[PDB]
Amino acid sequence: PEIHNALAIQVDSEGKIKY
Amino acid sequence: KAREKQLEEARRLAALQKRREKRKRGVDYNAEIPFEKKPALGFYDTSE
Amino acid sequence: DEEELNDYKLRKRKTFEDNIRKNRTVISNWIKYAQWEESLKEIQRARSIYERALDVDYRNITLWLKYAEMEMKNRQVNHARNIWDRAITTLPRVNQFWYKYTYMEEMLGNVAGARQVFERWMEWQPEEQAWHSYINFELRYKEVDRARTIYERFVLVHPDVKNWIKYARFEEKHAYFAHARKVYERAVEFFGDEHMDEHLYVAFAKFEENQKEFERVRVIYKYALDRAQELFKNYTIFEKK
Amino acid sequence: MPKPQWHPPWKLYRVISGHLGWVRCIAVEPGNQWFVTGSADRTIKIWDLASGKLKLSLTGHISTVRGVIVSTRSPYLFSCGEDKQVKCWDLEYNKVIRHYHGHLSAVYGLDLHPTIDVLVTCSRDSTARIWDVRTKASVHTLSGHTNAVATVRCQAAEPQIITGSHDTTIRLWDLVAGKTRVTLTNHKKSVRAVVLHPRHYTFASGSPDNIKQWKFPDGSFIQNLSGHNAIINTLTVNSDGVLVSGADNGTMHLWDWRTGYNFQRVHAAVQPGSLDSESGIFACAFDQSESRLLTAEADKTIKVYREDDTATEETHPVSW
Amino acid sequence: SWQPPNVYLETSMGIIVLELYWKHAPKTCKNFAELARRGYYNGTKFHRIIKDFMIQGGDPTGTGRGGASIYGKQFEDELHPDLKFTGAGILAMANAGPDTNGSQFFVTLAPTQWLDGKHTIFGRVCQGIGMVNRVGMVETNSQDRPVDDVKIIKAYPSG
Amino acid sequence: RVALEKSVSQKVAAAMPVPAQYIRYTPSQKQRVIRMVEMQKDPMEPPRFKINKKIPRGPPSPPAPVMHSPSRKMTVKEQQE
Amino acid sequence: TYNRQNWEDADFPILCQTCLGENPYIRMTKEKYGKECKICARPFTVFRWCPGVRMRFKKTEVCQTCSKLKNVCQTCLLDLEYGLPIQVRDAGLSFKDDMPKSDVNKEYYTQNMEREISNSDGTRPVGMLGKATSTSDMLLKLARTTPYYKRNRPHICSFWVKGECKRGEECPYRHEKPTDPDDPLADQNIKDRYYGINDPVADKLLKRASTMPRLDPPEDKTITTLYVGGLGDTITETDLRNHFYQFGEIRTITVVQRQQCAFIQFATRQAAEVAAEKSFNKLIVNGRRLNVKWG
Ligand SMILES: [Zn+2]
Ligand SMILES: [Zn+2]
Ligand SMILES: [Zn+2]
Repeated sequence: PEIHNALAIQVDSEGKIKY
Repeated sequence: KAREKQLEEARRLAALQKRREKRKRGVDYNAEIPFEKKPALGFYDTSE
Repeated sequence: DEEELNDYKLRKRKTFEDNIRKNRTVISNWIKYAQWEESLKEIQRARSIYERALDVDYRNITLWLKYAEMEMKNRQVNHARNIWDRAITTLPRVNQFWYKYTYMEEMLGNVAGARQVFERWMEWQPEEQAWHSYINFELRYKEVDRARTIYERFVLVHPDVKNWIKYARFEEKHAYFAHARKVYERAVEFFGDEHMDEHLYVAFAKFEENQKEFERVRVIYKYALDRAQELFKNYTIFEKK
Repeated sequence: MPKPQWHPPWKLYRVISGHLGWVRCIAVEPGNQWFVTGSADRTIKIWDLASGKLKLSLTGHISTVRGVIVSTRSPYLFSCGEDKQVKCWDLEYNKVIRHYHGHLSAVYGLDLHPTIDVLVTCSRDSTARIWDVRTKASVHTLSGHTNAVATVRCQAAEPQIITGSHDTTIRLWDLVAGKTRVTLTNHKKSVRAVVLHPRHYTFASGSPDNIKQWKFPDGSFIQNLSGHNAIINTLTVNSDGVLVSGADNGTMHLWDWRTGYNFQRVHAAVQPGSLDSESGIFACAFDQSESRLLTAEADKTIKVYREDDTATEETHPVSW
Repeated sequence: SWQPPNVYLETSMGIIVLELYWKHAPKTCKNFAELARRGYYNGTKFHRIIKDFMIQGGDPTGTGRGGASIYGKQFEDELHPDLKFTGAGILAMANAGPDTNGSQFFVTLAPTQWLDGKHTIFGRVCQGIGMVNRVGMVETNSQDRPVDDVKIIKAYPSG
Repeated sequence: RVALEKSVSQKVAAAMPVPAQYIRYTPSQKQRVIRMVEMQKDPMEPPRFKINKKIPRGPPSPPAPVMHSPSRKMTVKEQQE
Repeated sequence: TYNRQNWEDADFPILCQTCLGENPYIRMTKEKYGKECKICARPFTVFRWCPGVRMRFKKTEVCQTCSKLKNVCQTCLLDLEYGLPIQVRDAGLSFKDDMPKSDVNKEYYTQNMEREISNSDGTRPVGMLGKATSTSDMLLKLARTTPYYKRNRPHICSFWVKGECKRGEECPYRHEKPTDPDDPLADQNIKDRYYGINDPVADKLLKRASTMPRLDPPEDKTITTLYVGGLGDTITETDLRNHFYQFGEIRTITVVQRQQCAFIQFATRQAAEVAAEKSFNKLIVNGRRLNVKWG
């Protein structure tokens, strides 16, 4: 407005990154 | 051992003499990867 | 010379493929083929060889170790991180994978967030050397409240008199005397309260002799009343001092 | 921790001999009139259950018979052996009438579906095969085990096919697609015996490491029955909740199914002229009355155990 | 009326404080505040997820073409020059056609001046632009949605 | 039982020794009508292709994570035992 | 000893619009395991039809797995989205995919990709389509829009070439002179066309596309002011400002109808280069097409 290969990291609740 | 190496050297000499003058349903390992198994991708990598 | 080198490489690859096809389960042929492919500077060919060998038998430690070492010896750091992530998620009980992953991500990687990755190992309740190395790693990263939580989880997960003595020494060396006294009180209340171990009482008496000799004499008298030869030696040391 | 229910102990009361090889498998006729043994004598013997008299002996197998089962809804007797052949015997004429063929190696066991009349066999070529009974057509080839599949179990509820193999893995299969569904890798050694509870929708798996109780259908881990550290070859469960684990060293352990509490250790003796190394339980089965336990011991004997009615709760107290 | 300057949205990716363009679009900001108060944009999965162009969430239909706003049925997209889909952290509505917009919020970290005239911008992402850029960098299927579903846990329209 | 009977009938009909449809095509680049007609198989006619082409076995399913109890390290007295 | 390529038996063939013809009612023939694949050599369901009135009775050549792998037609071996050879599309997008050439490795790779597709949803040209999201670089300039029916023309009568076609006008084959045999365009290996290696049609279209500077611009000595012709009084400065707003900040946007030129300049060199490349005979605003040059 006024300004003008990896994978998807899944995190559930406080669980740091679903592996 | 040495006799097979001498036979291979004689075959290479005959091949160079014929080049200076089928595939038997085989697999050529020097042309490409024989059974290409790609590594699994995850969480990283930007290739090279 | 290029055609002779191509014929030599074709003959070596034909003998390696014939040795693979003769005995599939022998992994030393796979290791020799992968090392010969890496010695000729063919990284993706050796990666395909290692992936085929892991598809043949994924339970071997040395296949993962050699393929991660081949990834780490080159500049493929993210490939090595993917290899270590796969090796951790398939075989969590092998501690050598964890140790080499932490040395790769700590020395070469130099990432503190790998400690969070290390907390994944703390889900698995490992042996006490993992806890000791994590205590020394948190000391090397200059964190003492985090190391206090680490040692509290170590005492809760692996309770031992040597573990409580190491907790007392770590709380004394981190200049928390009230926390050390509370840890010694909790160890006296829980660890060997009725078992009469007579070793955590000696450490509590040594901490009190560092603190105040009247409480050390009271602790030595309580240890002599609760009880061996070491308790009598500690009582004689408290009476002599 | 609840107290386990008191089970009365068991005692040996008859020993039947007459086989000239290792008795590898025992099956019981569903009307409880007779039972049947397969041996390394390449013979299949029908024995009377009550009197113990040898009713019949059938030849025709060329190698060691590894598995024998009796059909509950057909007058058929299915026998698998080390000769890479599965035989369907019509009992109506005591002759082999069907030959299921196609395994590349020795067949280590077989099981019948109780409702569909389809056959499943596990063999040493790392495959299980699912055969239609009437057409003798292998409708599926379950593969995915990397070593020899030691045993197979079958049930009507989902999942239908349970396989335990020598590569420390248990595979819960799907019958209609022929694909695996659940892989359990908790065992450290070869899974040689699996047994299914008749009513609690649970099962147990046997390995030299431990015995593991699980929960159908997801295969979630329930309990770790520890102790009895020998090569367990067989596993059967009573309808009353008694689990019998038989080992290759001859020792037998009896457990409560719920608490996992071992209440009896039975190490029987051997045949009169026999080595101490020839002590080992290859198979064991309860009868239809759930009151006689029949074991196929490695000294070419069938040993039959009965309940000891004279024992009471204070005479044999439950520890802890 | 309801003219909040900035609101907060906590989701699985993180917590983002997004400014609302109530100076140029007061009715759309009031409809967005009423949808955040009623929980219309909270709990709904990301219906539209472009390849690092615009990530749209809060649509109740889930297909990217439906959804209902606080004004009733569909909302007319009245675009203004003060609130344009340009730069990084632009908050707008992923409208498939003209004069048909729901209560869904779309965060764009790239230039979207072609779709800026056909949609009304709700505001700008003052905070949490990196979380929206990390959410929009995930690969999606042909239906502009991946296998995993990401929604909004809580929404606070303060102001 | 129904699915297995379908599989048995398909296997036997494959092993047994020996109408025109209408479909709507959307090319996605308007719609077309296609009359699906199967050509008549010649009964007087041998198989066409060699089917004895052996290739090595493919990759299996991706491996399961390995639960274990923590490993008891054997002593050196156990090693010469 | 129990691995072999499975036979691909499926209906609904994947064809181009051009090879399918123009009639909405097509009479269609299907053989279950009629011929082999021209690339992966597996048997497959062979579809045959006449696309029109005087066409060739075109039939499918490659199997459905290869055509789903490379996203091409089963007969024309050209791309479904654009009607281009796969060498041109691989030069446009990505040429690091490749395929084995030896028959055992080709059969093994095709069996692995077939198992991957059958374990997938069923109709997806792997992750290569994920690399095909970036488009319209230069391939849309030379892509055909009309259905080129002249490749459904029947073959040349070889008896008429020797002047002995006794059928005359009854002969369905073409009674016209063939192409030049000395021309290197006439070689056309099918495996070379599938693998995208030294295809002369692809080389000729790449040479044709390289001679069209539709994205060159840069004719000013470090000056961002570029003139777009063809705008006139139909296109004003509002359309130029709306085009330059996607690039960021524009230094100057103006339109002059005396020379019919739109002067566009940006404060950034990359934004001005993107605005000059977007307006170089590819931009149409307010019914006026603009061609970018120096001004
Ligand atoms: Zn076509
Ligand atoms: Zn093909
Ligand atoms: Zn002619």
